[PDB]
Amino acid sequence: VVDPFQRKFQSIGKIGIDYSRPKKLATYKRVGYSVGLDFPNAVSMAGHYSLTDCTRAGGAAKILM
Amino acid sequence: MLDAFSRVVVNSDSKAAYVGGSDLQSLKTFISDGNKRLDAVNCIVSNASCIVSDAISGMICENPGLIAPGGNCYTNRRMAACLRDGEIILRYVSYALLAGDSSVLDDRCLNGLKETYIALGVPTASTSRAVSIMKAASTAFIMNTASGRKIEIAAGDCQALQSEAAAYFDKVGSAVD
Amino acid sequence: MKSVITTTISAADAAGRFPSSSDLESIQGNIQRASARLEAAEKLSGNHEAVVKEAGDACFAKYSYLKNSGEAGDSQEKINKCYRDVDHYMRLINYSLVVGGTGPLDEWGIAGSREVYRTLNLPGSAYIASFTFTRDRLCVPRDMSSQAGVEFVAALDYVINSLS
Amino acid sequence: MKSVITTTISAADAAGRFPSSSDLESIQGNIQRASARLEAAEKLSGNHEAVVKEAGDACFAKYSYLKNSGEAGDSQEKINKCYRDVDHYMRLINYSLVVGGTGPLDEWGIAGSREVYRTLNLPGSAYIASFTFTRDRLCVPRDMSSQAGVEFVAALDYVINSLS
Amino acid sequence: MKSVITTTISAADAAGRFPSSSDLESIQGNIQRASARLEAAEKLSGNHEAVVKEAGDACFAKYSYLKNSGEAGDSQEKINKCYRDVDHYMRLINYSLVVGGTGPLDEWGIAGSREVYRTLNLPGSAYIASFTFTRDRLCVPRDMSSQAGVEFVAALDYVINSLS
Amino acid sequence: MKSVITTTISAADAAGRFPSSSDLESIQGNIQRASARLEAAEKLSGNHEAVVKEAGDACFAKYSYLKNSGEAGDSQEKINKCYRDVDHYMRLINYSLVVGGTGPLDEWGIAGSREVYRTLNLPGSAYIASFTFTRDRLCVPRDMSSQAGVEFVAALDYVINSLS
Amino acid sequence: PELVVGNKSMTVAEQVNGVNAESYWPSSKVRPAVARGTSPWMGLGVVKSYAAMSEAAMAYGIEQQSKPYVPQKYEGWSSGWKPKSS
Ligand SMILES: C=CC1=C(C)[C@@H](Cc2[nH]c(/C=C3N=C(/C=C4\NC(=O)[C@H](C)[C@H]4CC)C(C)=C\3CCC(=O)O)c(CCC(=O)O)c2C)NC1=O
Ligand SMILES: C=CC1=C(C)[C@@H](Cc2[nH]c(/C=C3N=C(/C=C4\NC(=O)[C@H](C)[C@H]4CC)C(C)=C\3CCC(=O)O)c(CCC(=O)O)c2C)NC1=O
Ligand SMILES: C=CC1=C(C)[C@@H](Cc2[nH]c(/C=C3N=C(/C=C4\NC(=O)[C@H](C)[C@H]4CC)C(C)=C\3CCC(=O)O)c(CCC(=O)O)c2C)NC1=O
Ligand SMILES: C=CC1=C(C)[C@@H](Cc2[nH]c(/C=C3N=C(/C=C4\NC(=O)[C@H](C)[C@H]4CC)C(C)=C\3CCC(=O)O)c(CCC(=O)O)c2C)NC1=O
Ligand SMILES: C=CC1=C(C)[C@@H](Cc2[nH]c(/C=C3N=C(/C=C4\NC(=O)[C@H](C)[C@H]4CC)C(C)=C\3CCC(=O)O)c(CCC(=O)O)c2C)NC1=O
Ligand SMILES: C=CC1=C(C)[C@@H](Cc2[nH]c(/C=C3N=C(/C=C4\NC(=O)[C@H](C)[C@H]4CC)C(C)=C\3CCC(=O)O)c(CCC(=O)O)c2C)NC1=O
Ligand SMILES: C=CC1=C(C)[C@@H](Cc2[nH]c(/C=C3N=C(/C=C4\NC(=O)[C@H](C)[C@H]4CC)C(C)=C\3CCC(=O)O)c(CCC(=O)O)c2C)NC1=O
Ligand SMILES: C=CC1=C(C)[C@@H](Cc2[nH]c(/C=C3N=C(/C=C4\NC(=O)[C@H](C)[C@H]4CC)C(C)=C\3CCC(=O)O)c(CCC(=O)O)c2C)NC1=O
Ligand SMILES: C=CC1=C(C)[C@@H](Cc2[nH]c(/C=C3N=C(/C=C4\NC(=O)[C@H](C)[C@H]4CC)C(C)=C\3CCC(=O)O)c(CCC(=O)O)c2C)NC1=O
Ligand SMILES: C=CC1=C(C)[C@@H](Cc2[nH]c(/C=C3N=C(/C=C4\NC(=O)[C@H](C)[C@H]4CC)C(C)=C\3CCC(=O)O)c(CCC(=O)O)c2C)NC1=O
Ligand SMILES: C=CC1=C(C)[C@@H](Cc2[nH]c(/C=C3N=C(/C=C4\NC(=O)[C@H](C)[C@H]4CC)C(C)=C\3CCC(=O)O)c(CCC(=O)O)c2C)NC1=O
Ligand SMILES: C=CC1=C(C)[C@@H](Cc2[nH]c(/C=C3N=C(/C=C4\NC(=O)[C@H](C)[C@H]4CC)C(C)=C\3CCC(=O)O)c(CCC(=O)O)c2C)NC1=O
Ligand SMILES: CCC1=C(C)[C@@H](CC2=N/C(=C\c3[nH]c(C[C@@H]4NC(=O)C(C)=C4CC)c(C)c3CCC(=O)O)C(CCC(=O)O)=C2C)NC1=O
Repeated sequence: VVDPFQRKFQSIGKIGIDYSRPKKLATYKRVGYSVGLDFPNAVSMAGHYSLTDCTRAGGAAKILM
Repeated sequence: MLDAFSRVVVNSDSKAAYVGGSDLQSLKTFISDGNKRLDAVNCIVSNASCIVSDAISGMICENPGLIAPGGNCYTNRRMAACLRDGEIILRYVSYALLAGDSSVLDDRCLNGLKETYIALGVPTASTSRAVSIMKAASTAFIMNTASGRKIEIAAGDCQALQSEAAAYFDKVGSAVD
Repeated sequence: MKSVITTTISAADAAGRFPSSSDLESIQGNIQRASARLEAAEKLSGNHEAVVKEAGDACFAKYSYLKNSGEAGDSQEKINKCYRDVDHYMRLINYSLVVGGTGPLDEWGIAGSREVYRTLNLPGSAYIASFTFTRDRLCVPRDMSSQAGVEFVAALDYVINSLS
Repeated sequence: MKSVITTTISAADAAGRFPSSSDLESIQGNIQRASARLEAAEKLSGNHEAVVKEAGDACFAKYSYLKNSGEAGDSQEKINKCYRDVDHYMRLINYSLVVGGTGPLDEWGIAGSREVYRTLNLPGSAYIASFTFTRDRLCVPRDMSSQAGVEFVAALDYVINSLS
Repeated sequence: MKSVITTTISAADAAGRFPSSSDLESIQGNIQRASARLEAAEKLSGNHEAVVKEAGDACFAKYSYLKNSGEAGDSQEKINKCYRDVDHYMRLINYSLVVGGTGPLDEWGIAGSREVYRTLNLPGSAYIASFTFTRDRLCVPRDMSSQAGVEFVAALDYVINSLS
Repeated sequence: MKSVITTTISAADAAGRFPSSSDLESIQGNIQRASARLEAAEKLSGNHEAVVKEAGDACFAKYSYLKNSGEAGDSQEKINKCYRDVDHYMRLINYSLVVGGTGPLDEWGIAGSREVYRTLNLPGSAYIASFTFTRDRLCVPRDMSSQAGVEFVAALDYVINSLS
Repeated sequence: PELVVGNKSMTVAEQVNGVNAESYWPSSKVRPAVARGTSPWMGLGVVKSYAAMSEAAMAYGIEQQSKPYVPQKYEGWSSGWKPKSS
């Protein structure tokens, strides 16, 4: 099986396959899709967004970032 | 979760005073509005499954790329979740019609929906189209002007309440976009 | 079996709290709308047999294919089960009119009806045809009363929206 | 998407164990029965149009009331949706024959079909009439082969037992 | 109804005499060209739906203004009348093709065609477009014998030269 | 979407200033010329179908070579895309008449049209032939009104000057 | 009419049962039933339906089963297909 950390970072799958019981909107906003951003090579892009965060997995905001 | 009453009370709490005259006067117009709101919620509830069916079927028939292979309605399970979501949207709109204030609709369902449909890849314009079809169908049931059902009620003007329900559906459709 | 009383008792019990004035206003509304509901319950207990008979007759008047091959009512026995089922649905509409919520109709009739109906090849559209016939066979001033008539329509509409 | 491979990979993964000789025997059987399944998939991709056309024709041949009033296929458009749906089910039978489990047929066709079908007033017995027509229109030596034909029957039987 | 046998029987009947050897030679030629005619009849009865489909589709492909207002086949019903009329035409080509004389195609289809079309507003040139599409489309060698193809084209040519 | 309102709100917002009397005079002029624009929008929504049909008919009446070889409208389908595109242009002229600026016509129709038209081999001169045909088919007192008619001419001229 | 008709003298039995039944003879229909124009408010007396199927339910069934959509041959589904969009 998958590590307790690793499951937090990974993903949420589709419903009819991965999870029988439907999920709250809260858990899509809070956990979801969690990718860090690489170091900026320009002055314009630095102070707008945080870099890769550790022991925290944001979701659905990181899509927009 | 706040009704009309709780909105008056919380506003008077930020103002730090008692309830007073004019706010209670508007709330007297609410209680006199009363059975029109009751019968309105009865009209939107007792047709609701049929509203969801017609609205989503109309959403697909306007835009046949949803049912095209690769679209977000292309599967039985996607279609089931689609119908389920339309049912939930009409459910919370009916809650907002009983309460008289959209605090229930904002706290339950509208909070975190845009990011959810972004996260799932649901097209937002198609959802706003389905919400708009539920809007026009629902106000057509609320004025008792449906072309397939004309039920007996005693006569009375209900423009204000229809504008209220249209405000809730425009809140949802504006919220997903 | 959900009603006004069980909802506010169940809610105030869930909070662990004594029943405040809000619950008292709820049961106050129950004893306000009570007279309409009991009127419609009395008249339904009056002519239930003609209601079930006309309902099932229109149900086979629409779908004739049931009594044809049939993977449906294909005997006098199964037509007896047909009119028994319409007797049960009207009996539960009567029970839900007396309790005044959708409690006994939901917990006796609607809950897990779908597994039985998809298992025993029973089409739902035939039931829906029956109930829409009864709902169209209502009267505004003639048979019941305006207001209580509306209550009855609501109950029957709930059955239809639970079945479609 | 369930198959032999995903079952033993999923199981050995769930144990956290390397794949032992038992998994190797499972995939050994997959590559044993493979040739039959792919034969039936080839022939189904051969004449699918006539299969779907005869299937829907017998589907309206049994239940004619759909094209009567109808709360069903009541236009040539909705009969085109009919033959589209039978195209989908045969296409998923083709896919389950290629995968060799009931995987894509279950996850694309069967899962949550019941809510759609009870929501949009679509009777299941019409589909079952179509598939039982196709299953009766099989041949023992003529069209496919004995053993692969049995495989095809099994898949279509699964559809029927998932729908009734 | 014109054929070899009706012409010669009507001829010797006009003379008031028994059929001589000349009429016998004529019906002998009828039973010579018979197998080519009936071969064309078998293939026409085989694939008439596709022929009428390509005919009407090419007919509106050449002339789009038929679907314009209100001048012609602008609605679904009128285009249905189009396809059923071309069904009658191929049915009469099959009939005279079996007879071998242009009798039944003349007396059923050709006689009084002109009077009917002008009052109604039916353009004959679009019919000519349909038949000349089917005339050109057919392959002499691939779907039949050379002799039958000739017979078929001859009948269709008669239709065109009788139309406008 | 540019209009009077968005121009003065966007300008006063860009200054960071309250809307002075000048902005109020601008929107005063908008509600002066509004009646004319809405008259022409009502009549455009009246007979748009005849406008688009005569427009495209004159469009192929001028350039016949498109329906010849064609690297253009070479089917009835592509002529349907032709009349669809003229439907879109008239619908955006309607939208710009309701807004009263060239906003939605520019942001939906004109912006990025040139890459699509040079990429998909679509000549602009055929569109220009269609619009100049509609502009020649205008009337001074007859169909709209003098003043509002002028408004319509201006909008259509803008399309032409954006396309050539 | 012999020159026009040719050989198609119809028998009396076919001509009565033909298309022109009501116009061949019009006279001898025996006791035509007439439906009176009652007001719906007053039912006027004692009537028992005496039918297997209820009067209301039967009229409902006849109105539901009324006229089947006629599937035509050329809207028939081909191999492949695309659903048209409004
Ligand atoms: C299902 C897949 C799956 C994985 C791939 C692992 C990945 C993984 N590794 C660790 C955890 C760890 N992984 C390593 C491994 C490393 N030691 C080093 O010197 C190298 C850089 C690296 C090996 C190449 C170490 C040392 C830890 C413990 C780290 C620590 O506690 O400081 C953890 C946190 C939980 C734990 O402590 O075990 C997880 C989720 N776990 C899983 O469930
Ligand atoms: C180019 C250089 C560059 C940086 C130096 C960072 C700096 C930075 N970090 C944050 C923002 C943040 N930075 C972190 C990081 C963490 N907080 C913790 O408590 C953990 C210990 C630590 C991870 C190891 C977090 C969690 C936030 C968001 C909340 C906060 O302010 O702590 C923000 C605000 C915008 C945002 O939310 O992303 C900025 C500008 N961003 C950049 O682009
Ligand atoms: C309490 C309120 C509440 C909601 C409003 C819904 C919102 C919602 N919808 C989905 C999920 C979904 N919602 C839809 C719906 C759509 N299908 C389309 O064609 C349209 C764009 C759209 C209907 C208008 C679909 C198809 C999915 C499944 C998406 C997928 O798995 O690909 C999910 C993820 C969990 C799941 O799979 O069910 C959630 C949280 N759920 C809630 O709990
Ligand atoms: C517990 C649930 C519950 C309900 C659902 C209502 C239902 C209801 N509405 C009315 C009564 C009424 N309801 C309406 C409402 C309408 N006005 C219109 O223009 C629309 C058709 C419709 C709103 C959508 C009107 C106008 C009356 C008064 C009718 C009259 O007196 O002519 C009455 C009669 C008593 C009264 O006058 O208030 C009742 C029982 N009452 C309840 O106790
Ligand atoms: C307990 C609830 C309950 C009801 C709601 C009624 C419903 C009902 N109505 C009728 C029967 C009837 N109902 C009507 C009413 C109608 N006249 C019209 O012009 C309108 C369409 C409509 C009023 C709006 C009429 C006319 C009949 C008699 C029909 C007939 O005999 O032709 C019957 C058959 C028995 C009878 O003849 O009375 C029944 C069960 N009865 C009940 O027991
Ligand atoms: C408490 C409420 C309650 C109900 C509402 C019924 C519902 C119900 N009906 C059936 C069962 C049945 N119900 C019908 C009825 C039908 N015949 C048709 O032609 C029509 C479609 C339809 C009448 C309108 C038939 C025919 C069966 C037997 C089905 C069969 O065995 O094939 C069964 C399975 C057990 C049995 O065989 O009796 C159940 C639970 N039972 C209950 O306990
Ligand atoms: C991946 C698999 C897959 C399927 C199997 C289908 C299943 C399916 N069919 C319909 C929808 C439909 N399916 C039919 C078909 C029927 N017409 C009848 O007369 C018969 C009872 C039946 C054919 C045997 C009809 C008529 C509709 C439209 C129903 C309506 O809008 O009223 C819908 C809703 C979306 C739509 O309108 O297309 C779905 C999900 N779709 C899929 O994605
Ligand atoms: C991919 C799946 C697949 C099927 C399920 C079949 C189904 C099928 N069978 C036939 C057609 C046929 N199928 C059979 C088979 C037989 N008839 C008998 O009486 C015997 C009992 C039985 C052999 C055991 C016969 C004889 C025909 C031709 C005549 C007929 O319709 O019976 C046709 C019409 C086309 C043709 O003539 O070949 C089709 C679509 N075809 C396929 O491609
Ligand atoms: C036995 C042989 C036989 C035929 C061959 C047809 C020929 C025929 N067609 C029509 C009548 C018609 N035929 C057509 C057909 C056309 N629509 C168009 O767009 C095309 C030009 C054309 C198809 C290629 C139409 C549209 C009508 C109805 C014309 C009208 O009412 O305006 C009529 C008049 C009666 C009627 O309305 O049906 C007749 C006799 N009928 C017969 O009995
Ligand atoms: C009863 C009479 C009768 C006919 C006359 C034919 C006419 C005909 N030909 C084709 C179909 C065809 N016909 C041809 C023939 C041609 N190849 C060329 O190079 C030449 C232009 C031309 C021969 C002179 C070809 C190639 C096809 C197949 C076209 C394709 O699939 O691209 C089709 C479509 C069905 C099919 O694919 O077979 C039909 C109806 N069929 C009939 O039933
Ligand atoms: C919102 C406004 C709006 C428009 C105005 C159109 C403009 C437009 N037309 C086409 C596309 C097209 N437009 C035409 C039209 C033409 N056929 C001819 O013979 C004439 C020259 C011309 C009609 C006068 C054709 C034929 C195509 C398809 C071109 C091709 O695929 O070869 C495309 C590419 C996408 C597609 O294929 O549909 C676009 C963006 N689309 C829009 O969204
Ligand atoms: C919204 C934009 C819009 C247009 C651009 C017009 C365009 C237009 N004009 C006509 C139709 C017409 N347009 C005119 C106008 C005149 N013909 C003359 O010879 C005069 C010089 C000129 C007046 C100055 C006339 C007379 C007709 C009818 C006959 C004709 O076609 O000329 C028609 C056919 C429908 C009808 O008869 O009304 C259309 C679509 N209509 C619209 O709705
Ligand atoms: C061909 C693909 C197709 C459809 C499917 C429909 C779907 C559809 N229903 C509408 C709207 C609509 N739908 C209904 C509900 C519906 N009507 C009734 O009288 C009863 C009993 C109903 C359920 C059975 C109502 C009541 C309305 C409002 C209009 C009205 O008064 O009828 C609207 C208008 C939307 C709008 O106003 O923006 C659409 C597009 N349209 C299509 O083009």
